[PDB]
Amino acid sequence: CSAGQISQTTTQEPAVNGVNAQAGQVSLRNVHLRAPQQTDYVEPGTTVELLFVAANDSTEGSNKLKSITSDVGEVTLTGDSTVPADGVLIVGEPDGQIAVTAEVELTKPITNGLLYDFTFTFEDGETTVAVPISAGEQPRRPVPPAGPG
Amino acid sequence: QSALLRTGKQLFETSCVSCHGANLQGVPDRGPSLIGTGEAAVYFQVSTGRMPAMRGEAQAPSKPPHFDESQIDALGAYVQANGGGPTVPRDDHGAVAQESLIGGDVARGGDLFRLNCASCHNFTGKGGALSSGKYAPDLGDANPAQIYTAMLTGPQNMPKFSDRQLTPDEKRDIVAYVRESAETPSYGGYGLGGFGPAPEGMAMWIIGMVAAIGVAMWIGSRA
Amino acid sequence: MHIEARLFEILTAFFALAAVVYAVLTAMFATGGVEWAGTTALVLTTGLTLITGTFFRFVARRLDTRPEDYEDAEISDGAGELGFFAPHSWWPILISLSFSTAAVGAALWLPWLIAAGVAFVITSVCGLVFEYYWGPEKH
Amino acid sequence: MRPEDIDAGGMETVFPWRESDGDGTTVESEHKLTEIAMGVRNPVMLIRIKPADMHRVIKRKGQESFNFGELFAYTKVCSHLGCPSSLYEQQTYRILCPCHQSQFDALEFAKPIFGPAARALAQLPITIDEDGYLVANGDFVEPVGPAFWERK
Amino acid sequence: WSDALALGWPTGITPEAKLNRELWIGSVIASFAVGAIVWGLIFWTSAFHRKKATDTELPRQFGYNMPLELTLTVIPFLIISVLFYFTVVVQERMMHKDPNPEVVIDVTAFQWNWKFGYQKIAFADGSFDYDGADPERKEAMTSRVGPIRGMTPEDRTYLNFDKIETLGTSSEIPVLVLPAGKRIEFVLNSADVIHGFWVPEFLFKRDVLPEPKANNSDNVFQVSEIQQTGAFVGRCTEMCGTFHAMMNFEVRVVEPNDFKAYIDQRNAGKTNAEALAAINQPPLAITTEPFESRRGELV
Amino acid sequence: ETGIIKRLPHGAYVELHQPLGPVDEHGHPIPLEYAGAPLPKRMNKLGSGGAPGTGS
Amino acid sequence: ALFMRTELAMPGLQFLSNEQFNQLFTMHGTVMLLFYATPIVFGFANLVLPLQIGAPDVAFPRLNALSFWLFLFGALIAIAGFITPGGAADFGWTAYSPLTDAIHSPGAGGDLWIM
Amino acid sequence: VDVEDVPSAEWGWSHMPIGVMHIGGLLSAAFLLVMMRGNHVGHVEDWFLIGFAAVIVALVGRNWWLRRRGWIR
Ligand SMILES: CCCCCCCCCCCCCCCC(=O)OC[C@H]1O[C@H](O[C@@H]2[C@H](O)[C@@H](O)[C@H](O)[C@@H](O[C@H]3O[C@H](CO)[C@@H](O)[C@H](O)[C@@H]3O)[C@@H]2OP(=O)(O)OC[C@@H](COC(=O)CCCCCCCC[C@H](C)CCCCCCCC)OC(=O)CCCCCCCCCCCCCCC)[C@@H](O)[C@@H](O)[C@@H]1O
Ligand SMILES: CCCCCCCCCCCCCCCC(=O)OC[C@H]1O[C@H](O[C@@H]2[C@H](O)[C@@H](O)[C@H](O)[C@@H](O[C@H]3O[C@H](CO)[C@@H](O)[C@H](O)[C@@H]3O)[C@@H]2OP(=O)(O)OC[C@@H](COC(=O)CCCCCCCC[C@H](C)CCCCCCCC)OC(=O)CCCCCCCCCCCCCCC)[C@@H](O)[C@@H](O)[C@@H]1O
Ligand SMILES: CC(C)=CCC/C(C)=C/CC/C(C)=C/CC/C(C)=C/CC/C(C)=C\CC/C(C)=C/CC/C(C)=C/CC/C(C)=C/CC/C(C)=C/CC1=C(C)C(=O)c2ccccc2C1=O
Ligand SMILES: CCCCCCCCCCCCCCCC(=O)O[C@H](COC(=O)CCCCCCC[C@@H](C)CCCCCCCCC)COP(=O)(O)O[C@H]1[C@H](O)[C@H](O)[C@@H](O)[C@@H](O)[C@@H]1O
Ligand code: HEC
Ligand code: HEC
Ligand SMILES: CCCCCCCCCCCCC
Ligand code: FES
Ligand SMILES: [Ca+2]
Ligand SMILES: [Cu+2]
Ligand SMILES: [Cu+2]
Repeated sequence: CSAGQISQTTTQEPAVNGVNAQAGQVSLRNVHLRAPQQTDYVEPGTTVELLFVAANDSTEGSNKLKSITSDVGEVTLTGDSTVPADGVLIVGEPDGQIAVTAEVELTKPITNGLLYDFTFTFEDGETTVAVPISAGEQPRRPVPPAGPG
Repeated sequence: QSALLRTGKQLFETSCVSCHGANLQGVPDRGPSLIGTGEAAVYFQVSTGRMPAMRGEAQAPSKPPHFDESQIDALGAYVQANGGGPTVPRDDHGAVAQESLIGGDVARGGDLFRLNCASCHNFTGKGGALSSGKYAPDLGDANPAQIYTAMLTGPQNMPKFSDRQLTPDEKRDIVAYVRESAETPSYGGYGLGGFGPAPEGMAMWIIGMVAAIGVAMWIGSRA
Repeated sequence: MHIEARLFEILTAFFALAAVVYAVLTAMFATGGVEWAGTTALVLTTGLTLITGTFFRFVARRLDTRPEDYEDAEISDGAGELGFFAPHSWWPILISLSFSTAAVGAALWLPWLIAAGVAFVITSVCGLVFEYYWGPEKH
Repeated sequence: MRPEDIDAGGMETVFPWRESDGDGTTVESEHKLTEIAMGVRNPVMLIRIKPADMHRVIKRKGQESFNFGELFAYTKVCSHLGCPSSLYEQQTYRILCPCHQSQFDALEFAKPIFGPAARALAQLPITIDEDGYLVANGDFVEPVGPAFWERK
Repeated sequence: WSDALALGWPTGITPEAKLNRELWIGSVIASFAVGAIVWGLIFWTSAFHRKKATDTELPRQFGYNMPLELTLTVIPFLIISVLFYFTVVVQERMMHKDPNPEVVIDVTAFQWNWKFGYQKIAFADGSFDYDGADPERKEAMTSRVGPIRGMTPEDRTYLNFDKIETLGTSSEIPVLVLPAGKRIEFVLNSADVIHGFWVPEFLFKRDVLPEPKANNSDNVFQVSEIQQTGAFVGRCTEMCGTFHAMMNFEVRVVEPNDFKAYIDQRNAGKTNAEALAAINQPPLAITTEPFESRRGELV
Repeated sequence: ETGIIKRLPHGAYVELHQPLGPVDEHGHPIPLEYAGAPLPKRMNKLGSGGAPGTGS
Repeated sequence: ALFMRTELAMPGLQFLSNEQFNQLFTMHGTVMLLFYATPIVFGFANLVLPLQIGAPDVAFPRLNALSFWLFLFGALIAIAGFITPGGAADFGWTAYSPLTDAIHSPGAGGDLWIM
Repeated sequence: VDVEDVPSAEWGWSHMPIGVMHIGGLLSAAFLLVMMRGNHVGHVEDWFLIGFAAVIVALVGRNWWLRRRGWIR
């Protein structure tokens, strides 16, 4: 009864902090913001990093990434944003990765825990994602020792 | 290493693509994206034999591994190159760490295990049932690295414990408790499985009461 | 009971010929040489019919004609006691429940259930074997 | 605790702590922390929903702003008979109670979907302070734990 | 008509297939003749030997006709001896292997897709040579005492790796591209369990085994040539698990010059679909399409 | 029921019975009345097996 | 078999998954061959063979009863794979190797089928 | 009961009135149907409850009809 069409294993999502998204014919995997934090917010004027992997569902043609916009700031794409015939485009170097990059210049503050909308535009497909912030493989920040009360 | 990366891709292509995709993006209703799951996820899933999966049901079981240690490293390196993620701890010689993962504070490990782990795995990692066909398994066969990466990656329905939620020293204390509660002998006789009242009540009825009634039959008469 | 022995001897002749032919034909012009599984199976099928046929043939040359071996025997030739045939027993179903307990234990790999099932099997088989031999209770 | 200390798909047990409770070095602090640990309506499950699953969240009336983004906080005390209902399945988003097998839907305000439980688990409103530490944003809006004749 | 008597057998696209189809049609006619005789004998006695209203005595109580008994064991023996002779002839022709095939294909089956590699091309007229083996990757599988003759069961060295490979995907049917008029050799290996290589228009299939040599399987077969261009479905024919019904492939047969152009495109880094579009072929499989990955209509 | 089957001269098969009470002139037992007590059903439980022979 | 045939009436998977269908042919073949036909041979033999040879009984009456009860409980053990979450054996009644090994058929249905 | 039906009828309690069993069956079926009210979101168990209730009602009805028509006593 557990092996029918509605199966518990097969609809399971990746146990990662980034988000999946369908941009027309592009699969956006592990989309997340890298933004090390110190207080309740990361303030406007900080430059944070937007990371993802774009996978070409089609295997016949090629594709290219344009115009990532958001209402947290402006996104600069550096490098060759074309995703090949049946290949990937790694944008940013994630936490444990031992050069397309997406730089976000912030205009309003962001905080770890909330989701933020980003609009990806390919030459065939364009969608909004609601991206989280992921501290990656960074260690736990020290907490000041509490006194006796 | 480029050789390790091409061996991992070559192994991946005839074992994992049908469910995970040629670009590790996932095949819908068949298997999830592997981008950012990391080498640690590959190590846990392949070294315990859960991957490659064979069908969809409530829960994919552990089973004999389909790959050896170097092939597991190759697959983990290939997955790590696509999205990064957590890695499996290593020792000085670059081997997967086993003994150095045993923490020094087993009392803290036991307290942490009872808070975080025993709800699903039982007082002494004997396993427990989950909702509908699922179950937290018996912990007595996992090696230290498997325990560590199981906490690190959150497999199937097991919660994910980040290195910020449970620091590496806390994880090492937990693995010390898990390993020592698996290797300690029973003190009061045969351990009866470690589940408590249900097998103890089974032992009373099938051993103690059967003996007592048989002795009564021997002493008494019929008719 | 010469026909009973003859049946198994005829089967034995065919099985022995088939085993020899198969081993020789697979050793020559068959990839890998002798096909060991089928050759072994044919040789020991031959052995099975040989054991039973030799037992029947030894029994036949001992006892002279039975009324069921005699072409014009009379029904009254077979008068007398035949033997013991158990009138009833609930021990067979207990034996099968015990063996099924041990089998479920082996399927799910529960060693305690396997132990319990083996103990049940031994107790049930003792119950069957002793059923018509227990004496009266003694007081 | 900080919101980035928990990954998506993680769950942590949290307790109500005040600055004045201290670190347990003094005798009085130790007694206060023992009272925190032993309070039967104290433990709370903090879960982090996967961002891809946030469109499936159904809010309870009066509790629409109790979550801090993708962080949700429910009482760890089961509403049936008070056991710690803490078997948290991250993919099904199901909270399983080990005692009598009640199951609560974490995406639908911890509403019971199986077992002897008829009532949802109480939600704790949460937020962060100026330093970025997770704090409670008020009290539970309903009594916590097993029911009784006098309730609601 | 040969189609009605073939009973759904495809016409065939190789000489071996045509010979097998002739054997099929002849054997079907023989079996239909025997069946018509026996069915007619059944219908005759059922129609004309039923108990009448005016018979009081029991029929003649015959139970033995020895010459007829002997005569009815010789005739079926003769028919099966004729059939055995022609069977042996055709299987000898179908399993025949030439020392110089003109295309050698590596077929790798796995759960649950196909990989086709081009091991070697040697056209008979000297117009095309290509050496595709990649032995710098077979050695990477060596796993090593070992449970089986010093090896762990993860050894995988028996598998073949080539420079030009078409890999099947759950979203792309693998298309194997072959030249018409040329002797093709297929070398079959499985990555895990037993699969089945069946192209119905070949009128032939073989099982695809893990470690065939240790199992005494001959994993190599040839077709002397493929006699027409086109597209032909292939299916897995050994139960291999969940997606046994959903791991099909296609054989695209093109003219030899187009095959040379396709191979040049693949050597130039093109994928299978774009290299097929470069020779004016449909880029995707046309006899079959990928199965929806949704588990069914209730999902 | 003793479990012993016997073939009569005309070919009938009969099982030998051990009566628990008096019998007829034909030899069939007189039917006994149930008295709320158990009834023997094995001839060995009535002593038919004897004893092995005294010794260690 | 009726379930399998209904699913095969149309292209596409209308109500069964692949896994359930594979279990269905495996267990249909197993039940029809080993739980219906093979024991019904001995059902017919028990019905009439002692009568046909003019015997009062079979040679071993309690062994005969044991054979029947072993049939019944073995068949129930194999069919009980269907009450597990994964389900019954799904590797065919012929159970080809290595599809049946612990790597490729991990469920408890296959082991229950074997025993 | 007669001793032809229950041989030890004069040694113990041997008769349960048929109305008790008919009513108990109907109430057990109704109880199976009322467990469709609950918190569970699946319907596989609803079909199992409906099927068991239907079998129980059919058995009670067959017994009642055959007693009314005199075919069983
Ligand atoms: C009047 C008399 C009353 C007295 C009765 C006394 C009898 C009991 C024996 C006496 C005790 C000895 C003295 C000191 C104790 C001792 O020296 O003890 C050593 C250790 O022993 C166990 O260690 C196993 C390994 O040695 C460890 O290596 C391993 O780690 C450990 O693993 C556990 O822990 C891990 C965490 O790391 C988990 O990973 C893992 O899963 C597991 O939990 C192991 O334990 P476990 O598997 O429990 O037992 C397995 C037992 C095997 O079963 C048992 O014998 C249990 C038997 C009792 C249970 C009774 C159940 C009854 C069931 C019902 C009848 C149900 C059926 C009814 C319904 C039917 C339905 C039909 C209608 O081993 C074997 O011998 C297997 C081989 C053969 C077994 C035979 C032994 C004796 C009996 C044989 C019977 C005849 C034939 C032979 C059988 C094959 C654990 O306890 C340890 O603490 C303990 O330290
Ligand atoms: C045999 C004897 C009788 C006659 C011969 C044969 C009769 C049997 C025929 C039954 C055919 C059933 C379908 C087979 C295929 C199958 O395998 O299933 C399909 C799918 O189904 C579920 O999807 C539903 C949809 O398809 C999805 O679109 C949808 O999304 C999903 O939604 C759920 O889940 C979501 C989250 O995911 C939530 O959002 C959402 O709210 C919801 O919860 C659905 O699920 P849901 O409704 O839960 O269950 C329902 C499924 C689930 O299968 C089932 O039939 C359940 C099994 C029923 C078993 C019947 C027991 C019979 C009783 C006993 C005989 C009594 C004892 C007597 C014995 C001897 C007596 C002698 C003394 O269909 C049905 O019931 C079909 C309806 C009819 C069933 C037949 C009842 C007959 C009995 C009545 C008459 C009494 C008898 C007469 C007496 C005289 C999921 O599981 C999927 O994976 C799965 O793929
Ligand atoms: C209300 C409720 C719980 C319902 C579920 C009931 C249910 C479906 C239970 C059966 C589970 C099974 C056996 C699953 C597989 C499917 C299957 C084979 C079913 C039966 C098929 C069948 C009827 C035909 C075959 C013939 C037959 C009757 C089979 C025998 C079945 C047997 C003997 C199984 C045991 C049944 C059972 C539930 C027993 C419980 C045993 C208990 C409570 C023991 C506790 C216990 C445990 C659990 C230990 O871990 C342990 C470790 C070390 C030492 C001791 C013990 C120990 O005793
Ligand atoms: C002590 C025995 C008492 C016997 C009394 C007789 C009463 C029998 C009633 C029969 C039970 C029917 C109720 C089951 C209704 C129900 O809720 O259960 C279903 C699961 O159906 C099943 O398997 C049916 C199993 C029925 C088995 C038959 C019962 C007889 C057993 C007990 C024999 C034992 C013999 C004794 C052994 C030892 C002693 C010897 C006698 C689905 O649940 P779930 O699991 O959530 O499935 C999800 C998907 O739905 C969803 O798509 C998605 O795929 C997932 O979410 C999936 O999880
Ligand atoms: C289909 C039958 C699969 C095959 C073949 C392989 N995987 Fe898989 N995998 C599959 C599912 C349905 C799931 C999700 C639920 C689960 O059982 O865990 C997975 C999961 C993984 C993971 C964990 C991902 C996470 O979120 O961290 C990994 C690392 C993984 N799979 C890897 C993997 C590899 C390396 C495989 C080839 C050996 C492989 N999988 C095969 C489905 C299927
Ligand atoms: C319930 C929600 C769980 C909690 C809390 C913990 N675990 Fe778990 N664990 C759970 C499941 C369902 C599974 C199986 C997942 C799979 O993909 O098959 C696991 C697995 C493990 C393992 C692997 C065991 C192996 O088979 O050897 C280990 C070592 C493990 N779990 C340990 C562990 C620890 C230390 C936990 C506390 C932090 C813990 N788990 C929590 C379910 C649940
Ligand atoms: C498209 C033509 C189909 C011809 C079918 C031939 C009929 C086969 C005979 C059936 C066998 C009768 C027993
Ligand atoms: S205490 Fe939670 S279900 Fe009973
Ligand atoms: Ca269909
Ligand atoms: Cu296949
Ligand atoms: Cu197949």
